[PDB]
Amino acid sequence: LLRCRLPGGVITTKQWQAIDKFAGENTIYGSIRLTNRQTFQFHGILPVHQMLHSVGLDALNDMNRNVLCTSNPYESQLHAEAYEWAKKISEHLLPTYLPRKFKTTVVIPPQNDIDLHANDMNFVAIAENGKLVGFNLLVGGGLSIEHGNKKTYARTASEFGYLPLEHTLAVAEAVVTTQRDWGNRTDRKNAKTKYTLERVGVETFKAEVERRAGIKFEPIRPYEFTGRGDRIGWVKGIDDNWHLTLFIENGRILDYPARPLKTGLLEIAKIHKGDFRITANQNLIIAGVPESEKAKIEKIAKESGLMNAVTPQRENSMACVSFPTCPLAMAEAERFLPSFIDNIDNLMAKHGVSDEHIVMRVTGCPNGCGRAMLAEVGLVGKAPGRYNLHLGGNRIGTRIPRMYKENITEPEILASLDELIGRWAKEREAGEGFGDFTVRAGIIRPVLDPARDLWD
Ligand code: SRM
Ligand code: SF4
Ligand SMILES: [K+]
Repeated sequence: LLRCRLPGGVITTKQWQAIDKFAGENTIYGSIRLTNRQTFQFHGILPVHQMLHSVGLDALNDMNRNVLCTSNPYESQLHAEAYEWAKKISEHLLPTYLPRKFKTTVVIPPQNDIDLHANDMNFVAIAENGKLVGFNLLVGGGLSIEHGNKKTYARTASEFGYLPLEHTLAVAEAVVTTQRDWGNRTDRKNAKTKYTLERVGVETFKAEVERRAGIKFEPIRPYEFTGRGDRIGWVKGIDDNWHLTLFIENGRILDYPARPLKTGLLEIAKIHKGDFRITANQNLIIAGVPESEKAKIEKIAKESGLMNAVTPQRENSMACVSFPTCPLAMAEAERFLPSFIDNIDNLMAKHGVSDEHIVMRVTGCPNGCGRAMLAEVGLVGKAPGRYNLHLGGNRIGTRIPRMYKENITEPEILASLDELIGRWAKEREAGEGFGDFTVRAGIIRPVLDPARDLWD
């Protein structure tokens, strides 16, 4: 197992060709696994660094994880700046020992594709006249929990305030350091920033941060999110540039019977003029496509089975790696999801909601890599074929879903959803998402204060 440090998910066609070669040539699985933190994973490496190094990549003692960045912003121009700043925060933070691991992101409203609430440090971009002017800082998100341990909990990030662009690295560093010092010294389950903030208090942590930075935060600047999904298909970029976002189930890239997904990608990488971007949804964007080249690029993806139509539901569903490679797995995730979404699609069609979607995620074990804890409907692995069903999150990802049922099987899970999806389909209001309806209809109480009311 090895994972590369790829800030913002941006990788070159040249780098893509090198890892494709390594994937198939020197690993047991021969696949390329796009992760939900905008990077890739090789499984079963039987040198990796010399090849990484040769193409300019490094595989991060260091508790710093991959820094994310909105991959395909509605205002296409803001990306490059947001991206330059994701790459700087990532280099500035490179080695102070952190009690636990730290996750950071650069978010471009109104897209929360990078699921900011699962992260320790979040820089939410504020722009004027197509120009970034600063960042709204959000601190304290974290999803991991322990089955039956009411002292562990998932938490959403808290707003600290606004700060001008010039004070970005000083803040990122003070946050990191106040965590480094204030993180719990005994146990590692209470180390997380979400825990420290709850122990000292958000204002207390905030002041140390201001004190350490040498600044005083400004009031939070207006921002809202409209979704967390990728823009599957083509979108107009900047100038004559076009963007093709390819859906990749579980982000597992491999050639399949009649579906040369991996070869399709190498063939695309050979002709593509710009680079690629790995999304926070385990998909891939072919960036910087001149209008002239669209026919060429699309034909290849069409050929390889990379543009195969799937329902909106499957486009908005995600699962962690889990079995067979994860030694912490309790129940399948990646290998369970396709079949499960088939079963879900059927139920959505049964209720006249086929054109709709529910943010549905499957996490293998309670560590939470599948981000089911920010899902409208989450599945939390407990045992072989057994999961805890959570409900009540929203489309944008600012609400943690309370456990609705515990230790049940797929058939039991399916029956519970058949029932409620039906309810929602006949009783929801105008454009009312699933999680919201389950909170409005009394199906489940909402988690209003994580550290205190998540658990029943
Ligand atoms: C590949 C990926 C999930 C996916 O299907 O895409 C993944 C897979 C694993 N993560 Fe993760 N996590 C991934 C995103 C996440 C996320 C979600 C996110 O960051 O967006 C979380 C949730 C937020 C959080 O951290 O609170 C997450 C929470 C964990 C943790 C629990 C962390 C904690 O604070 O307790 C562990 C276990 C640990 O570190 O003790 C874990 C451990 C693991 C391990 C390495 C298991 C291990 O330690 O042996 C997994 C290996 C499977 C394999 O063989 O490949 N992984 N992990 C992601 C790797 C991301 C990356 O590129 O760096
Ligand atoms: S959630 Fe658990 S099963 Fe899934 S990849 Fe993370 S550690 Fe493994
Ligand atoms: K995906």
